[PDB]
Amino acid sequence: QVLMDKLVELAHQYKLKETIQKLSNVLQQVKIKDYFEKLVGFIDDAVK
Repeated sequence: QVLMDKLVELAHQYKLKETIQKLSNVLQQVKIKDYFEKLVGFIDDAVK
């Protein structure tokens, strides 16, 4: 019981959820639509 409780406390000390959330927040701020437009332009150039 003590082992499990201390493991739970240690895991919650790091708070992996906060790190994942921060990474997700930064991920959205990149200009993704520019990349999508560039891909569309490449395929359009190929078709043309």
